[PDB]
Amino acid sequence: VDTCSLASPASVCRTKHLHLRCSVDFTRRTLTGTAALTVQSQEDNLRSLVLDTKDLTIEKVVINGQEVKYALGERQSYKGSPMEISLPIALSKNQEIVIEISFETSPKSSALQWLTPEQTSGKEHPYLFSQCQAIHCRAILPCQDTPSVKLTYTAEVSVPKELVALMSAIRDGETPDPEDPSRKIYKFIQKVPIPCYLIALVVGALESRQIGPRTLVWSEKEQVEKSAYEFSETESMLKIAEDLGGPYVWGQYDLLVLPPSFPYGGMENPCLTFVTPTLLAGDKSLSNVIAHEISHSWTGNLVTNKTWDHFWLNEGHTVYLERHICGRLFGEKFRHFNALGGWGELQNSVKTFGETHPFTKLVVDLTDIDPDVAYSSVPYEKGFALLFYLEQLLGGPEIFLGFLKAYVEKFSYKSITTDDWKDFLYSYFKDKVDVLNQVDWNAWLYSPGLPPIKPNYDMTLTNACIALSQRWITAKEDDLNSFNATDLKDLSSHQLNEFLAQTLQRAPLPLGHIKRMQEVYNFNAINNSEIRFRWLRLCIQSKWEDAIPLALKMATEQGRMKFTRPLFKDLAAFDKSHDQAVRTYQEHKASMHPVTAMLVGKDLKVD
Ligand SMILES: COc1ccc(-c2nnn(CCN)n2)cc1
Ligand SMILES: [Yb+3]
Ligand SMILES: [Yb+3]
Ligand SMILES: [Zn+2]
Repeated sequence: VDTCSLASPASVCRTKHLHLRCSVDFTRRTLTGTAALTVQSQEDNLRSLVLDTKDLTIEKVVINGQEVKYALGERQSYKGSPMEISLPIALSKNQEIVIEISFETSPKSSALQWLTPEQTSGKEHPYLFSQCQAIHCRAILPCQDTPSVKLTYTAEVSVPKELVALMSAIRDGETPDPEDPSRKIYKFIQKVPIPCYLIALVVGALESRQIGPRTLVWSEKEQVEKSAYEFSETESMLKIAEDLGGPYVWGQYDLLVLPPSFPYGGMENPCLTFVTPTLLAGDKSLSNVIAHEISHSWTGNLVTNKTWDHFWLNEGHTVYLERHICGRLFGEKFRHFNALGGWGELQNSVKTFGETHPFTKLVVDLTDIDPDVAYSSVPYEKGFALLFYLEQLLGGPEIFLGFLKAYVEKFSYKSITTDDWKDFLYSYFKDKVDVLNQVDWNAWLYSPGLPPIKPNYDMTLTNACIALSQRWITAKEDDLNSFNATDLKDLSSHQLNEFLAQTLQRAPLPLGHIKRMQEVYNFNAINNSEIRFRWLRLCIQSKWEDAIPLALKMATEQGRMKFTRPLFKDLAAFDKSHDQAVRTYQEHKASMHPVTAMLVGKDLKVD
């Protein structure tokens, strides 16, 4: 049972295809059109079905060229409103029909962000982007909004002629709109069945540059050059991922670099990964996000979680594959460094929620929980830790990668649960069941807190980070003179980030220590978003008033939730900046991404 959906489940009926014909109106901030759903009955004598909707205006429902009766139920908070459709003729098992729904979105759709020209790089044209994961596809179009149903899709999108539309699909041409010469129609085809959270749309003043045989980078003109360089390793990563997961089935692998309010680091939209512009560090150091998004082309997009309670299947296996890609490119010591860093992020998430919090369980129960509120590093890192522990228990990376490839092959184009995964793990490792039976499954899968066992990690690249962090933590006023810019000479950007992560775990540090750190290391000059974020959190938690305008600027100039949420929270927790944090949120709220605005509001206790 998918407890996040109000629609008829997959056991009743299944959407096989969506044909979307829509028009984008920037003056009204609406998407208007028709969603033609090809539905297959799974039951005898089926006479009605229910779809998910959220803030949608429905004009009519057409089946067999005639209008049919439908009713929208009372709204169920974040789940939206169920839409019951009365079928004109009872359907037998396996019978298929086409249901054409004429709809319009609300300007406040939780799936969309409408940007004014002032919010874009070019300053001349507006911009629109979607973000359906987890349950926001229902805020764009009526659908069975559950990852347990997979469908193909075709779409025709009408937009003002000066703008470009892209979707999570293969581009199928453009023409002037035959109904309006001031507009263009962009066509799309997604021939591989996908869960509806993978439907995505962007409309804006977009330009492209080729960076690989199957990859274009898309962004506004101002970011194209920097993006092509930042993501130049994409093809090399795709070749490694194919070797690990089997064929890349999606055709194209394009990248879209969104405006700064994009709420996540990346979104694995098929054929067109969406990325935050905060990855544009200038040195490719944040490329693991591309490796992660590429990996989802197997773990998440091909093999999908049946319900959001099993989201760790998507994230845990993706982080596992991402870390193998980075390990192939940079070495096994680097894979262990990143894996150990991940354990640290898990420690942080567990400490933030509390060790008994239900959101720290690997398999969660999302009954009456908004998925956006439960979202965290837990499914990524606790999921990764489980797989890394199993890799060590089962004979190493080569052996465990054999399982990963077989798992992807077994469940391709399907939606599965934790029980399906565990059953297959036991089947594949039938000769190692004695070892598998030693795993504390109840603790790993269903208990809150840190996992019961911590994997073994090579420390080579981590040692220098820990040693420098410990020197600062144990330093007294008379030791401050010993620190110098030379302390960092042999540290990579990754190691500088880990040094800050280690130090931040012990924050606050004395104000004089943080002032000395700026004096000798000049961290204020670093633009790398990950390093800058950790440095500013360290400054604010250590009560440095000079950091207040820097932290407020980072929190608002970009909108990646990983950065924006903890920055606003740290600023609200610092007495000197509390009022400024609340006022800044109130002033920016109306122009923020709808999900980010909701979450920052909840974090700040501002309604
Ligand atoms: C289970 O609840 C949730 C809520 C939000 C998300 C989400 N949106 N974007 N991302 C990053 C790309 N996969 N994740 C996922 C799951
Ligand atoms: Yb074609
Ligand atoms: Yb001393
Ligand atoms: Zn992911």
